[PDB]
Amino acid sequence: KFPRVKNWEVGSITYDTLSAQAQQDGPCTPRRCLGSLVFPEQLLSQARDFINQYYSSIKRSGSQAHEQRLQEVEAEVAATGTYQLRESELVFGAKQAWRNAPRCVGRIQWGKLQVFDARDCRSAQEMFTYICNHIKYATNRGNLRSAITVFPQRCPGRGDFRIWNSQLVRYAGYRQQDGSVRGDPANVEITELCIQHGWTPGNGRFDVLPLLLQAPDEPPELFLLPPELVLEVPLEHPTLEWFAALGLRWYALPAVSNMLLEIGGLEFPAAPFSGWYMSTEIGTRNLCDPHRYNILEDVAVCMDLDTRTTSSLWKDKAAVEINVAVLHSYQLAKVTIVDHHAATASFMKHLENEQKARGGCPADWAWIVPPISGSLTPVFHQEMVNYFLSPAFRYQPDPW
Amino acid sequence: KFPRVKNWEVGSITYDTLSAQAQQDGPCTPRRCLGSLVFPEQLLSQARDFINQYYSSIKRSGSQAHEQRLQEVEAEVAATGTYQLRESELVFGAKQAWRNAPRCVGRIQWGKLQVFDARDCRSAQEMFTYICNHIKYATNRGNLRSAITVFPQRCPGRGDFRIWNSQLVRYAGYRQQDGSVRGDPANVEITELCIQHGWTPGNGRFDVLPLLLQAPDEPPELFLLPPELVLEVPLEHPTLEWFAALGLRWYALPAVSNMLLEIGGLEFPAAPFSGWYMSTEIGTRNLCDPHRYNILEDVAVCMDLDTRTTSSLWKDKAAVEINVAVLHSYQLAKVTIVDHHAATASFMKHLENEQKARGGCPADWAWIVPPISGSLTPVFHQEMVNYFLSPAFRYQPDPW
Ligand code: HEM
Ligand code: HEM
Ligand SMILES: O=[N+]([O-])c1cccc2c(Br)n[nH]c12
Ligand SMILES: O=[N+]([O-])c1cccc2c(Br)n[nH]c12
Ligand SMILES: O=[N+]([O-])c1cccc2c(Br)n[nH]c12
Ligand SMILES: O=[N+]([O-])c1cccc2c(Br)n[nH]c12
Ligand SMILES: [Zn+2]
Repeated sequence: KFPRVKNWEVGSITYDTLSAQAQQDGPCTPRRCLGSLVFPEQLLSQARDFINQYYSSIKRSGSQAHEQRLQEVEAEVAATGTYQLRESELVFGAKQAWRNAPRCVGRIQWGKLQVFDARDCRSAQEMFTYICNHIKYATNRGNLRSAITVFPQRCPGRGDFRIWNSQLVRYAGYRQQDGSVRGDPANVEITELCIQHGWTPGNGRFDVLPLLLQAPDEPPELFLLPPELVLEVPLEHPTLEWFAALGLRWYALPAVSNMLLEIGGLEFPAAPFSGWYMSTEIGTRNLCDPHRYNILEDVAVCMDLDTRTTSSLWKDKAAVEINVAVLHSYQLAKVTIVDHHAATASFMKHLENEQKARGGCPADWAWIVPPISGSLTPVFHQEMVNYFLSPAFRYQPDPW
Repeated sequence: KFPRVKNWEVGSITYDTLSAQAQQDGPCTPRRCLGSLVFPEQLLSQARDFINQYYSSIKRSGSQAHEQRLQEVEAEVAATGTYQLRESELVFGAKQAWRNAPRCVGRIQWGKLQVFDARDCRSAQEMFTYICNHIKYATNRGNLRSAITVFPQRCPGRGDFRIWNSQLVRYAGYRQQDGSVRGDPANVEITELCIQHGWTPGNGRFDVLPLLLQAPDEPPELFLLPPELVLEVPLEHPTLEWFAALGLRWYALPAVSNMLLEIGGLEFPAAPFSGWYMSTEIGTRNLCDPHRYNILEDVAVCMDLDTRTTSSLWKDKAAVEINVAVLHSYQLAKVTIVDHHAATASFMKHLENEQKARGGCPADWAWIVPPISGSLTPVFHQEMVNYFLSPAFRYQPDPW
């Protein structure tokens, strides 16, 4: 049967015919739903499917060129137990992987992704070079450009390339004596691993961490990111004069570097990607999450709000302002940034496009709906279907 | 094995063993997840499980009385195709149904539920008297008390007892010539059905609709709830003087009446229930949903906010204040009301209790997390498992 997807605001109805064609299986079963949980012959089966997707995307499916490519991949697998992608295929696969990310609300821009082929990378030093170049091209002095740099794939009889850091730009997390944490509590483990590997730690709340680059069958090397590459934005509020004084700030480039890029059976343990930040991710998750900076109560007290009772909605009021500050500070600094209203509205446009294009779109409601003002966005009143498609980006265990 | 549930704020882990006893299947499959979607041999099986549950609750499982009750239910079903519930079982079952509602965030009160057995009702006029006494009891002049009135179960040889209204108290929605709607847009269908059945409509924004009660195999009859029975609250803001002048208001008693009560294979098409309001439902959903009262833009303008650009976060700001107005207003009028922070905090408590009690708890993440400031609440960072347990409340097709 075809899942009926309804929008409860407008009453519109569509059918997801793309979900049937979904390969791998998820954690859900007819018995119980786990959708809220954060976490040889086979290879050939996936590769044949990917090649088909590619030739189908250039309207040449069933061609002699299509068959030649299919037979070529099989032969490679028989003689090596693996195979290699053509540039045009990688570029296509990278874009598809993003297009398929169920939790990403910025997919309307999936086709404009710039793919940098770094499969010829020889070492960590060269890896660091690729990363720096990526950061320069992506940051572009404020006018951000979405991009991904694909490093050499996972090959039999050797270790793979890996970026130990969860993101290319992260803030240190120094575990304090009294039990607290100076800086970002989410970066504690990686911060200590940087220290043990020979990094001289600071003592600020926003210290940019070094990159722990790992090459095949080799221990990770520390690499310091030149401050001139790491563009940052000082936070301030349009009417709250004292806000600037809080010394808060955040980086311009959101770059995930710990996810695995899977294309046609092939695995690329290292392939950092980046686009641009959605305000709420900085103002609501990063700055207000309890297990993170937790600056909510501090700002509320400074705003002179009644923090004694929950009924005053001081938390809600303080959060909104922190988010307004992020948006304000980024526009003033002329760094790309999009509020949750514009992001969700565009995603609704993406659904409509994907419905015409593929007859559906894998989406994860819990992730598409922003962490604040949920029902104020169109995506809240829009039913969604979550499923795994390939090519795709996947989570992977830490290299340590 | 059993599902591993995790809280990302604290880091705690648990295993939902209760899910493994799900008496029915859901919409999700390993291929895809549909969690965000809003919508004789079998009889004996469900009935027996229910009776087993009841005897386990009063620590008399396996006793003679237990074995006799089972033979009795089996005998009645063999002779009539159905069976009669003992008063004590009805009370127990009703509580389990609320206890099993995956979408209810106020289930910590499932134990304190008043049950009105009305299985001896014979007419629409008698159905009306029951409901009025229900309202008078639940409202309790402001200090609301949870309640549920159970009407005659579904019989094989006759129609069902139904309550056409989705709630015992709702505001009329009048379609205007200019395409607009005066009143609650969500109530247009039931509003027109009352008119079609002999009721002369009003012309206000908050007209309390008449009850459309239906007796077995008979056309529905109109019934007007005496004004003195419907406790309403005028909406005003603590500092925004102009808010009160908007003439906004909302009823005190939220009583779902269009759902079916399922107990031991027995169906109760009519069994209205009620508790008290969670501010967000009124302040965010009823008043701010684009397809509802849609007061947001007007409130923002009065707030002297800049609605020309989304980044100003005028939508979020106006929403927070509207929600503050609801809370302030109910407290002023001394009508029971709970904010999303106090509610979510009590739900986490309910989880801990259910873990020790039954070893788990069915929950729908999308419904538990409030429509605003989602991540500011504890339930957001709490993973959940959704499954169907019985006794339970289920959706059913409209009587017309
Ligand atoms: C155009 C700018 C973009 C915006 C505004 C955007 C926004 C978001 C948001 C709000 C989330 C959910 C929260 C989170 O997971 O941290 C997310 C997740 C995700 N996005 Fe996008 N994104 C953008 C570009 C990209 C690009 C270029 C890719 C891939 C090539 C991508 C891949 C993903 C993936 C894989 C996730 C889930 C992994 C994770 O938890 O971090 N995004 N994005
Ligand atoms: C004590 C006060 C209560 C509060 C604060 C509360 C709050 C909520 C909220 C916020 C929802 C989600 C909104 C919605 O689905 O419309 C909900 C849903 C639900 N509640 Fe509760 N609730 C309360 C009492 C009750 C009682 C007394 C029962 C049953 C005896 C109950 C049964 C349900 C059910 C079945 C749902 C799903 C409703 C639906 O289908 O829309 N609730 N509740
Ligand atoms: O903006 N965001 O919230 C966000 C979250 C997670 C990943 C990315 C990327 Br890549 N660009 N922006 C992101
Ligand atoms: O998923 N949805 O389409 C959807 C629409 C309207 C309300 C809700 C709630 Br509450 N959870 N999910 C919803
Ligand atoms: O308080 N609420 O938001 C709410 C929503 C939906 C149903 C009920 C009942 Br029954 N009591 N309170 C409710
Ligand atoms: O923590 N959680 O259980 C959880 C469930 C569903 C979505 C999210 C997001 Br986005 N952050 N945390 C989540
Ligand atoms: Zn599911």
